[PDB]
Amino acid sequence: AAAAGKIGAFLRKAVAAQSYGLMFANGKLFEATGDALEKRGQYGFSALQRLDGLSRRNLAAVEARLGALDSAERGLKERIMTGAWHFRHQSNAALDDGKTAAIASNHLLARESRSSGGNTFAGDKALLSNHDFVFFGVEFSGRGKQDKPLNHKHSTMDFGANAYVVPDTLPACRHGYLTLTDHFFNRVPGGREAEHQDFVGSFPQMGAETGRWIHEGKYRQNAPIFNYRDMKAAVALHLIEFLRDSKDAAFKAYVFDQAMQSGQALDRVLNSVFQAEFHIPRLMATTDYAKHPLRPMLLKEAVDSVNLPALSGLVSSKGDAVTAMWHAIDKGKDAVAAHLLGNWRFEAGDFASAPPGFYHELNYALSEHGASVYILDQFLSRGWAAVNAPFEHVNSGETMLDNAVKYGNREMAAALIKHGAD
Amino acid sequence: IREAFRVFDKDGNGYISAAELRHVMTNLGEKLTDEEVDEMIREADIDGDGQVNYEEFV
Amino acid sequence: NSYKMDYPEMGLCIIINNKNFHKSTGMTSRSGTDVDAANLRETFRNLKYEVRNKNDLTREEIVELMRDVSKEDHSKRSSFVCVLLSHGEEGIIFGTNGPVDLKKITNFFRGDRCRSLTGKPKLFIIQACHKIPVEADFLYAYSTAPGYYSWRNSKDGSWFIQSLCAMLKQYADKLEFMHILTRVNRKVATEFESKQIPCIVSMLTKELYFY
Amino acid sequence: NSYKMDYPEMGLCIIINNKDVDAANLRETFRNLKYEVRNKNDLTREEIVELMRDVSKEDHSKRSSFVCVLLSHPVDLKKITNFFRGDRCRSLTGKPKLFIIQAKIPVEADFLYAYSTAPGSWFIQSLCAMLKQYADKLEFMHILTRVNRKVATEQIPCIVSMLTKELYFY
Ligand SMILES: NC(=O)c1cccnc1
Repeated sequence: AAAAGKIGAFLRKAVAAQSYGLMFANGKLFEATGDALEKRGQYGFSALQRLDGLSRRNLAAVEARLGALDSAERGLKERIMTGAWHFRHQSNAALDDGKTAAIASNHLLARESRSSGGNTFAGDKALLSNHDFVFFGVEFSGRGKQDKPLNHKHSTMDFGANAYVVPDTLPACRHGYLTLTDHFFNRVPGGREAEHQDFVGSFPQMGAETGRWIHEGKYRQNAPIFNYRDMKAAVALHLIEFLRDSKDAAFKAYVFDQAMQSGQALDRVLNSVFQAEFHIPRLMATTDYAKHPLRPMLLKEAVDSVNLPALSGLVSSKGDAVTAMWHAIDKGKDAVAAHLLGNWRFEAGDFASAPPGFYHELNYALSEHGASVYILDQFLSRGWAAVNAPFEHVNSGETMLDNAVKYGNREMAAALIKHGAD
Repeated sequence: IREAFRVFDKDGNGYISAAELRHVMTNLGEKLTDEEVDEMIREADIDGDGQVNYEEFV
Repeated sequence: NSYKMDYPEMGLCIIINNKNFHKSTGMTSRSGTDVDAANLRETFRNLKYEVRNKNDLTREEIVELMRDVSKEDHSKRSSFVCVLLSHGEEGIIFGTNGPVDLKKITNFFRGDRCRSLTGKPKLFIIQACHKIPVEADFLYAYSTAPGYYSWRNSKDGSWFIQSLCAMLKQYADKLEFMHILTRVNRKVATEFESKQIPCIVSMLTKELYFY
Repeated sequence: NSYKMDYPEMGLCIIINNKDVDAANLRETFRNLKYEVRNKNDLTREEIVELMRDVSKEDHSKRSSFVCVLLSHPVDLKKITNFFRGDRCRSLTGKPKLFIIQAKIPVEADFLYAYSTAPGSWFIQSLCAMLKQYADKLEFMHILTRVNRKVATEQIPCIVSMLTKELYFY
């Protein structure tokens, strides 16, 4: 009997519970608000019941506070609610794998299985503790994946240069909550710092009101979270709330000119009024997706987010190999260094000056706080750096062993005193 | 609730219950991805995946 | 009445940076201060100065570094500039390991404890993101703010000590320091709108011209 | 680059003597600058705070600046600055708030202090003479630096300037 669904759909819940356990156990905001759970290592379905209740209350509150609507502002709740949604990812790494996309979260990418990459500004680990979620930007166009997305940037930052568009129909989106703004930066961008300035410049009065208007102001730094069932109604129910506080020609003549064309007249409206996000649990495994090249890569992004297939094409000559190696030195990317050394033969002549854009000499770059032991040892073995030579510009007088002792790297201090005299 | 108990007909009688068979059955029969099933089995923790012991889970 | 800064060489410059704080304090780290240090390096080296970077020092290192420059012979140079990039509160500056009082940094430059700089401009530029002492030609430019927004990218450090470099790039050959500082304080709180503003304590008895 | 002083009036001028010839000199050396001098005497240090609260609520939309001289000798300056944050005083926002004081600082967008030493008074007499000689040539910061030179030659007065543009008196 093909009853493997009864275990797959249960283990998916089991996995998602452990990822809502972190967010509902840690986090300043949920403890302050009263929506926090305990630390128990292995959580249960309570981490799903709490999300369901939170979504129910966060939708019912705005529904009750909002008026009973009318014949005009209830059809919008069917043009929007019964639509087609697709999620964008935009990351610079190498994720296609030919015919299988697998995107993991920070808490899985760093759970003793350390694959190089990462993009997070300090602050997320304490306030929310949602660093176990594969974030996704939402697209309301509704058309097929194989057409290049009309959006290119999130709230302000263009994360990657390689769109990974997926359809809503995946079974992994069942337990993915949605929030109308960035969960930490709960701030709708103003009418001037928004993408597609042509549409927003067409409607002048809209920009004055689509600015920084926060949500769930009972504690300032909240943002409502809606589960899969309650994520499509709450977008229209908040569009209505914004519209019945607006006096503009867009309040009629475009928001009801989008009815017969739900593409660039619905997406350009919703992604300008809001900046939504989708938060899938630990991993997103799929066989159907769309890898759309939006923008050509850069050496900084190819080295930061380690992507050998892209790096081997970006690097064309030794004049770029030296730059790639300098990028790898000041980040600790051992794999990139190994690739470059295996595909190039260097010489100590070109490592005697920092290329324009770098702020440290070689002996200080190899010995700073974030430097890697593998690259240091390899450079010492090739003899491209003197183990006993003092710094001239920064910290003059000191030596590499002094840096290794200051910061406490025992594996580096031993490698220095062993490979030299000091 | 009893369905969660009794779908595990291919039982190891309160034991690991053939973790390799669990790895390979989800691969062949419902068309998942290995990067997802190896995560599910990792979330199944250690050997001794009792059909009733594992799902004292509510 | 100008200052007559035309000595053989134009003073000394000291830049101190703290970016990777020691874990014994609790502060995680400071993001993107190396670009600030390099910008100050280039800007002040453009003014015929002798900059000396010192990255990630401790209290006992900072105090001894300041003391061993106090006993130098600044007789042939017309001024002295000291810049302190670190973390701290209203009137305390933090090393990697702990806090050192700003009062005990300028003690070695009080004039009664050093004769090399008698009535000489001892500029201080603190960017610690106010119980200040008083003596002779001391000028403190103090600021405490990470910025207004755009955290993402730490685009060129912080507003204060990039606007300072911007004004010293062009204005520093026709205006005097009090005017440059006012224009810096104007660019800040202007490209800062939707909140903290720098303060300028100045005990100078003359007009500071960098040419 | 320069604060506008072409408004109907060139601000107020309030002199307080919390305890003689120095304030008397201040009278004319600020009246000749086309000011509205409001002299005072010894007070208890709560009614003075209420008075600055009163002058905080006034149509300063026609004034060009604001001056507050404090010839003192047990009260908090924060309880005086609190009424002048500019957020409530909408008619003074973007305009100078001079606080010449003779006996910790509150940081705010557009203030300026003139702390001095208690030992007429040399500071006040030097300020009046300097403002009489050079008022139409130099801006205020240079005036105060020359005052510093005079005081230190014949403790040094501090200058806590949070100004955003230049001052001038013509
Ligand atoms: N994974 C991302 O870079 C991303 C995209 C959109 C929103 N949040 C994160």
